[PDB]
Amino acid sequence: VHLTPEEKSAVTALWGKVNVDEVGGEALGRLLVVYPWTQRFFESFGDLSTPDAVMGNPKVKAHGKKVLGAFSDGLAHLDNLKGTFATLSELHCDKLHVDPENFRLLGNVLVCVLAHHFGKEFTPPVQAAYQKVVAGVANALAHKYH
Amino acid sequence: VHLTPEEKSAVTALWGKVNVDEVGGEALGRLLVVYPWTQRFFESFGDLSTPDAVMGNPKVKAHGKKVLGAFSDGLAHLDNLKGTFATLSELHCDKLHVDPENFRLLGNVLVCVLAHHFGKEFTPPVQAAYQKVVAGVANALAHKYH
Amino acid sequence: VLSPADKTNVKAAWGKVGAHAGEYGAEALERMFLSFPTTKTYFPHFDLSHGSAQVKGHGKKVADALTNAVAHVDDMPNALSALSDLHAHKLRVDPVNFKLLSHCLLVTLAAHLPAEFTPAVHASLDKFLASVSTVLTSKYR
Amino acid sequence: VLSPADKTNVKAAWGKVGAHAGEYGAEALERMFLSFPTTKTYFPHFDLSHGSAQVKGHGKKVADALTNAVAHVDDMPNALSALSDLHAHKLRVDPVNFKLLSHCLLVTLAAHLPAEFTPAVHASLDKFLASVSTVLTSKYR
Ligand code: HEM
Ligand code: HEM
Ligand code: HEM
Ligand code: HEM
Repeated sequence: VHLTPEEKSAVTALWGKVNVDEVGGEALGRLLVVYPWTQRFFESFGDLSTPDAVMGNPKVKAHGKKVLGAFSDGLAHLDNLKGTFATLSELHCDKLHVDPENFRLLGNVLVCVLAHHFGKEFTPPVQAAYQKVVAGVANALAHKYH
Repeated sequence: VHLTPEEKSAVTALWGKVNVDEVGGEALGRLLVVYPWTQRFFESFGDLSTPDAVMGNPKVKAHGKKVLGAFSDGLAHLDNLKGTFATLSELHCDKLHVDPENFRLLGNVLVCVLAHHFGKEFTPPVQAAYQKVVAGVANALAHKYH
Repeated sequence: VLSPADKTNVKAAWGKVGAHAGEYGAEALERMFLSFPTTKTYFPHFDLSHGSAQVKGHGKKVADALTNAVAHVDDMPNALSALSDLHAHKLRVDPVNFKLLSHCLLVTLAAHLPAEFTPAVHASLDKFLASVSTVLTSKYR
Repeated sequence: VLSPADKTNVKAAWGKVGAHAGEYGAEALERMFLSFPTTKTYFPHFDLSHGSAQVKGHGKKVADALTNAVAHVDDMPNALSALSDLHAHKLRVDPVNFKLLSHCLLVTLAAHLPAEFTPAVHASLDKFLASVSTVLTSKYR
């Protein structure tokens, strides 16, 4: 993504303060609750009949953590999101059969999570940068789909 | 856009047969009728109160030609839709204040005009190629918005 | 909301389709798969090659639903309620894809109804397809 | 459709907003302009600088419409018909931007209501804003 240098500096500054363990579990959980059709892909994660069932789900919690990890790494390579996520893009398509639209839903929910978390510190300009990143990521992930 | 050679081949090969005069008028025209809100920008065109008022509107038919002509030229530099559309990008943004989503709507309308007119000759594969094009353009045309 | 003119327009267009509907269903899907590869994510269990009988079959099924939607234009909700449950509770197809097929269905129609695919019809069909889409995704959450 | 729970969640969430809805509307507007610059295309005539009183002002307005939408949750169609006519007929704002403003509102609410911005409340408010958006662009054609 073509992020200003203060965009990448701001994205970066904040990320350092995020607790990946948790944020990821919170982001993925909120996805499943807000857009329940996304649950289609996690039938083996057990109970997701309720918000508490979803948010406290240890599997959701565990999955959430791997996502954010991968996300974290893409952030070390803003200049090469596509190379970064190339293997994950093929997997999601060819093996997981996940519609790329889910990547966009997740990036927005993630933005709501970060906002939820940094409060006043998550300013308009910080958000603007974050949107760009999330979009870079969903596009990077949807790139090898065919 | 990532066009296949048979992709450029077929794009280029169908366009060759296009009468830009009426395909151009018919596409802008249909845009105004199908997505009434787009008219916002052509109040100066007159009476658009009807499908007929619009279709046979010469101010529409003439703008349509210009648009198709410019589109028609981006086909010559597939390899750099952004350089091509750079100035038209800034104009539509800064002067016309046109929302880039309109460009996306036109592209779809355009694919419909082409299918209408070429019929059996506008094959799935051919539509596919064009979808890529209309997308590229939309994108190239929205690229300098700020 | 469909005006009485839209309804006329669509009843008209669709009556023209007649016995090809099925033909046209399968065609629109085909176009979709090739033009919007992402849409294939939902048919991992189908043969998607050109000529696929699975695709032909399903095409009919889709067509038949459109026909039915046409017949009950004034009570689409009721007529389609059951498909709404299915796409909402089982298929769980991201709402975005409805716009894709509607466009593919529209292109198809235009390629087979030179004469009838008028600006006014075009506009009425778009609206009818968007209403069907709206119905099918009304039970998502 | 908003369920009894959605309505509860939203009446409460909005309740909380309270005296800041102006402040919030404005802030969400700033968020939207920065994140989705194409949105500025509808406000050529405005001062879109940080602090603009023109933005603050309009933000109040947007907020008061939402408060009023919340106030008439069981009859949103009628409660906002005036604004639907307006957006549909005079402004002619592309339907896709309603989703962006909504996202920004959510983001502003989340930033400000830590305690209340619960998964369940988030889902409810998301549904509400989507319903508002639906009302507002219902007369586009
Ligand atoms: C922000 C973008 C995303 C990232 C970085 C990401 C990352 C990952 C990673 C690292 C894995 C495990 C790799 C492996 O097992 O080989 C995975 C698996 C998976 N991803 Fe994603 N993912 C993303 C978005 C999504 C979304 C939005 C969905 C659907 C809502 C999804 C559905 C899945 C599924 C279903 C699996 C396998 C889960 C299972 O173990 O059953 N992914 N993803
Ligand atoms: C492929 C997409 C498009 C192309 C290639 C295109 C091209 C052009 C060109 C060449 C001009 C004249 C500017 C000049 O050279 O001085 C123009 C002007 C304009 N365009 Fe577009 N355009 C596109 C889409 C749209 C859409 C979708 C809309 C809104 C519905 C729009 C609204 C306008 C308006 C209002 C003008 C000014 C007309 C006048 O008063 O002279 N354009 N466009
Ligand atoms: C207005 C648009 C649509 C109509 C009329 C429609 C109609 C139908 C019908 C009639 C069925 C078969 C159910 C049965 O046998 O009772 C079906 C199932 C299905 N639909 Fe749709 N659908 C639409 C949109 C979509 C979209 C956009 C997608 C995804 C790209 C989709 C994915 C599916 C799938 C995957 C099935 C399962 C069929 C099978 O597994 O054999 N549908 N739909
Ligand atoms: C939930 C969504 C929305 C609500 C509740 C809303 C509400 C309003 C209200 C209350 C007014 C002013 C009417 C008056 O002065 O009586 C207005 C005007 C306006 N709205 Fe919206 N609106 C929404 C979405 C949008 C979107 C998405 C855009 C474009 C991005 C937009 C652009 C405008 C503009 C340009 C004006 C006129 C500005 C002025 O001259 O002061 N609105 N809207």
